[PDB]
Amino acid sequence: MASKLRLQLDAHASIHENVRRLLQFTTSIMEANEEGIRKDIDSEFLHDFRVAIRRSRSILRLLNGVFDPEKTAWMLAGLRELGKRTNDLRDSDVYLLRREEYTSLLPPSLRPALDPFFSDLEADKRLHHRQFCRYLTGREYSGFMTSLKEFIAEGELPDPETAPLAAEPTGDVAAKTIRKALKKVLVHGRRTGSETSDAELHELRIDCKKLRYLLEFFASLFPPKATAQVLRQMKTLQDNLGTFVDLTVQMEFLQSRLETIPADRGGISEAAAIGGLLTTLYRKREKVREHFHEIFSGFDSNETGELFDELLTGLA
Amino acid sequence: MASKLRLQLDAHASIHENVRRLLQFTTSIMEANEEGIRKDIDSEFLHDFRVAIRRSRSILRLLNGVFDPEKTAWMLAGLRELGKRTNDLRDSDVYLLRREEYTSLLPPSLRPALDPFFSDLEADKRLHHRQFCRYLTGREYSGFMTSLKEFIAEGELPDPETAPLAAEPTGDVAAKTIRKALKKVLVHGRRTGSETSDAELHELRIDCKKLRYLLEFFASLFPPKATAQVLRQMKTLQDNLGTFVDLTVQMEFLQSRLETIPADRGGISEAAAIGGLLTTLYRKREKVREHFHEIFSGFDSNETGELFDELLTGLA
Amino acid sequence: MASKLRLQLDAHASIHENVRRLLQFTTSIMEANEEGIRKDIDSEFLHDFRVAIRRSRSILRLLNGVFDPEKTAWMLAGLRELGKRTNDLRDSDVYLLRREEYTSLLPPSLRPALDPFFSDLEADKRLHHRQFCRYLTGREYSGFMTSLKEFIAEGELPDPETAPLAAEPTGDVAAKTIRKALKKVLVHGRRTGSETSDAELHELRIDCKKLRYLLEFFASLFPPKATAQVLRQMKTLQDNLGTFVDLTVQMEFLQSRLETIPADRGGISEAAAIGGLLTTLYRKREKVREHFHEIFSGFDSNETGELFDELLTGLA
Amino acid sequence: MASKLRLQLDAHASIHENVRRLLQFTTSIMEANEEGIRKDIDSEFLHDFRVAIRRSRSILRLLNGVFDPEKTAWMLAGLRELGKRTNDLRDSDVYLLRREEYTSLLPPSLRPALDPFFSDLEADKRLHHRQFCRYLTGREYSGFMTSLKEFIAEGELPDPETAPLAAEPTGDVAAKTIRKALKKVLVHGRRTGSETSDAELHELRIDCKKLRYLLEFFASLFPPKATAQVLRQMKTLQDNLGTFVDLTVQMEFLQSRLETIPADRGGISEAAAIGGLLTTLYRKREKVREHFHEIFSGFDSNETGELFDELLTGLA
Repeated sequence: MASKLRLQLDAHASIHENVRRLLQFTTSIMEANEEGIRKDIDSEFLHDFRVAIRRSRSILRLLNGVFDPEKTAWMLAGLRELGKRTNDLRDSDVYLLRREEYTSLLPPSLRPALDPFFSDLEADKRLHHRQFCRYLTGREYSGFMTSLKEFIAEGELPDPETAPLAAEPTGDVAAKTIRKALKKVLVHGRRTGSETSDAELHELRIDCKKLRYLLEFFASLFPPKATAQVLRQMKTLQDNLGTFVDLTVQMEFLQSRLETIPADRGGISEAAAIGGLLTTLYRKREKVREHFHEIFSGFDSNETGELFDELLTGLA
Repeated sequence: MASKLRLQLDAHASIHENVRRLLQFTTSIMEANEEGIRKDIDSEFLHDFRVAIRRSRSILRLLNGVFDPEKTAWMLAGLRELGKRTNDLRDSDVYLLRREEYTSLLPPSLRPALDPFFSDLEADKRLHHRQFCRYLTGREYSGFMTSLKEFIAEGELPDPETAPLAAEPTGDVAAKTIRKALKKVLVHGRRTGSETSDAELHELRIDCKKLRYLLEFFASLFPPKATAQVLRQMKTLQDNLGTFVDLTVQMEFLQSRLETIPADRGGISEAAAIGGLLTTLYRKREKVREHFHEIFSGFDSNETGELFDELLTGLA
Repeated sequence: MASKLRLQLDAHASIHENVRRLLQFTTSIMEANEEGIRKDIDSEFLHDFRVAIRRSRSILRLLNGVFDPEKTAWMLAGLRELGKRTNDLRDSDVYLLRREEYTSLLPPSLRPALDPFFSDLEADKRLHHRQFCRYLTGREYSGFMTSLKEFIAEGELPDPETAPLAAEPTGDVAAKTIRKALKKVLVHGRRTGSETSDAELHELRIDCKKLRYLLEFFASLFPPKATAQVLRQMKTLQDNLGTFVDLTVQMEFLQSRLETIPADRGGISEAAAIGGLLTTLYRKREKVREHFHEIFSGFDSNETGELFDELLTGLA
Repeated sequence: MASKLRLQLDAHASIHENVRRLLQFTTSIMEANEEGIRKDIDSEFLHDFRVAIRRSRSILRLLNGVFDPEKTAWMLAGLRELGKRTNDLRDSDVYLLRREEYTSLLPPSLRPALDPFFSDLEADKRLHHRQFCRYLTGREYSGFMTSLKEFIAEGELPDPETAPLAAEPTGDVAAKTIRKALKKVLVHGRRTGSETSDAELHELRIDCKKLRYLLEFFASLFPPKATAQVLRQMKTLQDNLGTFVDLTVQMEFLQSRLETIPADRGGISEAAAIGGLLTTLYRKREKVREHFHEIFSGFDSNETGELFDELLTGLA
């Protein structure tokens, strides 16, 4: 319930006012999810907490200059540290949720060796849940969140010589940053020759995310159909890049677990099961890679250019 | 924004009161989505409209006896007719959204023959959108929705001899129907021998949906972690059955389009492209079928039984 | 050059005479391949040596009763022992030949862990080659082969009360055993319901091999087109069963290697690579299993019945 | 029985003498297969006939200069025309043999539409068999084969100024052409960047075939183990290129049939079935393409260089 909600923004208000409203929104989502994290109700609470952090940090970087550099660095560092504090707990949840999926991919002879693997994930989950709850109930977290909400409540415009973007009308900044983000997707996707490297796809996934975040933040400035059509136009490409990277992340996680499997007889069976998963995910990922070129060429169309022009029409 | 929202229910109120609150909720979602359907903002509006209808009808059947038989039949028939009125428009949206996905599956030589296919879908979409908007702005729709909201606002309990379930406490009905729905999933899944037929999987998908709908309707009666854990336990199985049936539905749609392709030279190329999609979806669906047995056996576990017992503890 | 060569048989000679000509043929192929085995020229020499053994043993069992029971048991036991003596050497050759195939299936991160695996196979190959060459140059092998060629050169018919089939005309025995072998394929394939178990497919593969061996042994008794058409009719089914079992055998080999991987850190990486291969072969094998029912139903046709009738016409 | 047979060559005889022995061999295989083609016993007879033609033409081009230019052109043109005369008949046989394979790939709903497709192939087969038998029994074929065997029986060395290679010792020509063919595989495979184009793979398949043909022609000049090891080293790469091109050829055949399917209602169903096959073969071919880079890099190794050096040692 964090990526599905939109703000009502005034296109004529300063970008400073509207980014502060964004951060009031995302910090409210953070705090609203603490109780569910603490009570370990469901994995979705930590996920929305993380989504709010990630969108906050990404917009703060895209709109660098709306706030003073010191305050910007401070918000980015505290939010980065907070997100990193959730990584181990988030990993435990995600791979536990994949247990039956992963088990079904393997031969029957290799399925039992995953049981100790998942029991160890459950033990990790309890450890990292306790650790992150002490963090959440701690003064250092309380202090950062209190300072952050106080700062974003400060409506006075910053020094324009150190925060040059702050006083700019929201519509102007939206037009300029969305055009910039679109150009970055198109240029980078066109640069993607035949090699279709891991690095290129990883970057382009982030390029598309930045574009999406901007569209969702500024949605209320545009006719709703126009925003919705641009988001739809991006979806197949984003799904291809997202699955490619997600499979990469899963393979990186499983590879790191191989490095710390016990070097003994029970480890051998677990290693074979983990190798089976790595290999199957690898094969899946190469099929996804095979489709990237067509899907991007279909995105890089005249209709796509026209839809962004129709979106941004009448802005400067 | 219809499948993600939960009601606050009183476990001690009559089931009649709480099912009326369900229907006030689902009808409100219906009406809230009319404007977006009419303005053709995005496909999600019709989807949530349909989800609200489908969950309303399914709960009304699961809880047959909360309302008088004539009123029950009337609500089911009007909601069925309303849903069926959305089918053609919904199909146009869904297969248009699949355009780049479908195009990427085919050899380059067959991709161009899909362009007239999708232009014809777009023409269908405009036709069915105009037709469904005249329906939405019509007196017959207005009249049904007005009568339905008036009926669900009538708080007097019905004749217990013709609506025997109405006066029952909500907690009792929840316990009995969730246990019944769970038993139906387990029995039917165990009956699924090696043949793993289309009919068996289609039925079991509906069995799982009924169970899920009941859990989501009655969620607020239980500790949140307990509800969330039961829903998570079901997810991999539901995803397997859901993909199996969804691929079936897509194949049935593409098969019906083959029957009406023009019997001429341009039709030949389109038919080859449609055959390529049918065949590829078929191959995907058989791999999904291959995983059903393992995924169900993993669902049909002692932990699953224990979680439902913990969910329903203290109820009768 | 053992499975591709046919004998010229006289349909009116006794089956005893013609099975002795078969065994003179297969033993000649055995001896002709010794030099290439000894000089380790290529893997094909041991393969043809094994093919000749396997076809000899299988026909001896199918035509039980052409020879006295003691001589039959003696030939079967000596040929079985000889074949088993080639298994380790044959395995080394086969999996060494699969090295690049296997390496290409794995993620880059798992490919290096196969290098010690294949170096150990090469060491095994040299060991088992030396062992089997001492065997080949030994008196015990020389003695068995000398006794076997002397026995098959003995043209006197055996005691008909202990070898009741020996004096039967070749055409009669061909007709009866080919019809019996065909019925066994059809019955067993029809018994294969939806479970399509490993045991059923393993058996049916052998049923088809026995039928093929009989057709190839008795080929010269029939019009060449008729034999060739029956063999072609069987091919797709035999290829499906053959790949199914071959993948099973490869998985069994890789599973046995997992059991003896060192329980230490270098073993962990090798185990992951072996698990990746096992899993990928497993997935391939389930797709092959998925096609069995259609392929068998296509073999179990009226045309197939008619072709065998045309093959055997005029015989009793 | 044409690609499996080797000549005994004298390394010190002129290349002219030994290429004439090659052509006596390949023409003998051609004539030996006429009867089986005429009686339509099995598809293998036309296949070996074609293999003999293809290897004859390829060696004649690789060793251009062993014969006078006019005689070389004459042999190449007559052999090319003869091979082309077999193409339609060969296609009928090959796709008829694929009937059950192709049928098993398709959804049940599309399988019946292939029956008229294969009945039409059978009708084509009978047509092209009758046509090619009139050709085989004709004076024009008889005359060419008589002239060809007379020419290859002419042992006098040709004019060295117009056939400069003829008098060269066989060992020298073998060393030079095998080294040249190997370099051409390695250079072209290394030039294959990430694009891995259809053209590049098609060419490299032919590069590998030329190398293989030379090794098999000159096999008896080298220690048998050395030849066998070089052929084994090439096998996985040749299998990858061979499957890639074979799938391409099958797709080209099915694409050409789409162009001539009747533009009417029965054609629509057949087109969908053909499109399903095209698409499935396409997907298979892209997976094969995905493995090319690894398989080639494994072939392009130090061991491969060393094995060719050991093969050619002591030659100039």
